[PDB]
Formats: sequence, structure tokens, C-alpha cells
Amino acid sequence: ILSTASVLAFERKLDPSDALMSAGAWAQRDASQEWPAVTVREKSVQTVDVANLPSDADTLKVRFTLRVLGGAGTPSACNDAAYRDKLLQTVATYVNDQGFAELARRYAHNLANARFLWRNRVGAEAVEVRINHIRQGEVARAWRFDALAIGLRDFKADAELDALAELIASGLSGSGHVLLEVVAFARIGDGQEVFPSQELKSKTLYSVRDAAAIHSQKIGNALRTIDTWYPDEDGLGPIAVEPYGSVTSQGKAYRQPKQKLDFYTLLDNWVLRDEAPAVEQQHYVIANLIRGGVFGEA
Amino acid sequence: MDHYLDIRLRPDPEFPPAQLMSVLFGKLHQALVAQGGDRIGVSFPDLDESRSRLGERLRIHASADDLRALLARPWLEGLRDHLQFGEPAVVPHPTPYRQVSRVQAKSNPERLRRRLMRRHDLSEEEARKRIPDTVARALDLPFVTLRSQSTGQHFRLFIRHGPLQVTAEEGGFTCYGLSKGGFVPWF
Repeated sequence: ILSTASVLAFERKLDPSDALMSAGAWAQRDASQEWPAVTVREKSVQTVDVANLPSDADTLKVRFTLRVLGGAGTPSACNDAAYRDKLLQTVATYVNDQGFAELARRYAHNLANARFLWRNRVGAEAVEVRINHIRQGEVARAWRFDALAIGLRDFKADAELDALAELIASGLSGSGHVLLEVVAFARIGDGQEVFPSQELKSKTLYSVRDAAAIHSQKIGNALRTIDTWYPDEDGLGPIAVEPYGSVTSQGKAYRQPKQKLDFYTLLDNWVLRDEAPAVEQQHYVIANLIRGGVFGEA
Repeated sequence: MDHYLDIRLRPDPEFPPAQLMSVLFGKLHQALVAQGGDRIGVSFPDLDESRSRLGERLRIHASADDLRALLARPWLEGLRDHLQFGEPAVVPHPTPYRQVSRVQAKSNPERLRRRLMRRHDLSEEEARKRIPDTVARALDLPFVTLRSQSTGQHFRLFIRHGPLQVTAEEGGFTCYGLSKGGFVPWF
């Protein structure tokens, strides 16, 4: 009958690191290896935590590394072996029909525009993102973009962006070890406010060692803003890939299960009863398998 | 000022509209201190007085050269993905005219106490005797939140759309675009 399995556990592919934020000055961005860190200090208003650039610094250096694993369809825990073979053949059929070429282009775009700079981008006058593919420890291929030219809404083809998409495609296919180093510089202002991640004295800011930072799941959520295939109204752009793809800040739940456009009914239709959806919806469910999680009933 | 330009916040999965409105208002303010003068007026067309919400629209009131200058100047850098625009065009008529003014409230008794101590050489207890805690007034008005660059504070800037009037009068505007005498068409 091929019922769905009870437990499925998909490991996180596209593993990012914690985005350490340091500061410095513009027009010396190639000297950015010994820049001082942006510390989190307390300021009494109550007691809040706030973090600013120093009074002689006008740009923010957010740095993190991103490791792309590959083997997107293979679950790491499952009961029904027949479901495992059917899911493996389904993802194999998908990647054989078309490799990770649209998904890697959208991930390369979300790396290209500095959407991982969450609030530090919206008041910036100039953002530049440097991506270094690191193999064997030194460099393999260096990139350099203008993140403000590549807008957050559109996906536009390019020469170097398709090269980056080919690298991430080679990673996700299981055909080559890829480790990136993602550094971003953003002209915010002299001594302006930066916005690290917010720790649960009502307000506390995240810091790994006396230096502010963004959570890894925040960067992972910013990298997953590729979903343009939901029922689109109100002129909203791409959202983060999620089963019942929802926006908490908007309070709205697109891809509701009343319609047949959520992750779970689409996956049950694609695997069990062999009803293949369109190319964008199977793009979406493979993006959900790349995001990872626990899927399956009790 | 017979020309206008509407700016509407695009919906964003990352941000609430109030945050985007506040950073837009700060960048408009920085653009006006970069520009100079008192000829730039602002408004909020989708206002909600009952729920104290600014809405999702902002509208600038100026001459057409100011609109075409401010539509390409780098104060809109980094927000063109957050914002959708109209075209610099002439306002409709007939329209009532109202003022958009910054209202301030004596919201902290202790700061006015320290001012009275600075200006009358009293102690803390004489300042607490002369100024009680009932003095603190809270406004039931919508507001933007703004980061000062001269001093380092973050303060709520409370706005008031004035009474509708059948005619407009002369005057200037502050560097926030708010009325220190000027009037705007309300449509």
C-alpha cells in the first residue's frame, strides 16, 4: 500500500556558522583580517544591551563560513524501508531530470545580496560581499559582488552568479567538497547602531566571546528565502522555505493545508500516490528536504 | 507646493511596517538636512487616528524639482527593494488642508526636575516637592522611533495631523518635514 513512514529525520544541509560582526573603515577592506570586534555593552535607560560601532569606524564586517553537504534526499532516520526506497527514487528522478540548478541559483542570489545582514542592510548606502571558496585551506576561487545592485526581490542571471551556482550545485549533488567563507562590508555610519541577534535586564545581545554575533539559524533562515512559488498576493517577495510557509512577523500563513500547496500533502502526493506536481512545487519540496527537519506523524 | 509623490511600503517577510516607516522617515530627515531649506512637507494618507497607526503610505509635498532630486539621491539607496514608488505629479483638488506637527510631552518628571535643579539650584528633594509624578503625560498619538546622530538616544517622535481646513497658509517646515507653519493638501 506504501503508507508513509512514522519518523523521518533530515539533517541540515547548507550548514552556516555564527556570523561574527567586527567593524572598521571603508576603502581598506582588503586589510580586514585584524579588525577590532564590536563588543556588547550595557547602557542604562532599566538595563538594556546595545552595540555600536566605535567612533572612528563606519563599516561593519560580518563574517561566517557556510558548508554545503550534499545528499539532500537521504534521510538519517526512517522506519518503513519501502518509503525510504520510494523517496530515494523520487529525489533521484528529480535530480536526474534537472540537477540543483534553480535552487543553487537562488541560494547563490541569497548569498549575493546580503540578506544575512538582517537589519544592518536597510540603512546601508553600499554593501559588498566577498565569497571565497576554500579548498585545502588557502583559496580556490574568489568572488566579490555589489549586494545592492542585486535586489532582494528579483532573481537575475549573471556570469559570476552562475559560476557560484555551479559550485553550490556541485556541492549539493555530492560531487565535490565545498567550503565557503562569506564576508560582508556595509557602510552604516560612523558610530551607528548595529543589530546582532537577541538573546532571551529584559534585552540581552548574543556574543560568542566578548564580540557580538548573529545566530546560525538566523543566517540559515535568510539563506532559505527562495520560495516564490506560493499563492502570491499583496506584492510580497520571496519568503523563507517552510512547511506551511508562514511569516510570523506578518502573522499570515501562506500555503495553507486547505489548498493543496503545503509541503506535506505535496510530498505525500509526489512519493506515495505518484502525483508529480509542477516544477516549482517540486523545487519547493526539495528545498524543504534541503532545509531539514523532522517530518512524520505519531 | 502643488506636487506630490506617494511612497508605499512593500510587504516584507523580514520586517514590520513600523520599522520600515521609521527608517524611511530617518533617511528622509537626513536627506532634508543634506538638502537644506524649509519647503518639504510630509503626510500619512492611510492614517488611523483610532488605533494610532501611521498606515502603510507616506506622501511628500514639494515642488517637482525636489521630487525628481529626491527620487534619485542616495537617501533611497538600500530601500528601493523595500519600497514601491509613484510618479512626481500634481495633487488633486478640492482638498482640505491640515498641519503635521511634532508633539512633545513632559514624559519624564526627573529630567524636568534636573532642569529645575540646574536653573534654580535646588536639591533633589526640593525638585521632588515642586514637581510630582502626576506631571508625566503620555500621548495617545501615533509615532515613529528615531536614532539621533548628534546625541546617542533612541526616542519616539510623536506626530499630529492637524485639523482639516478649507484653505492653506504660508510657512516653513522642519528638517523632519513637519509643519512649523506650513500646510499640506490632505487627500
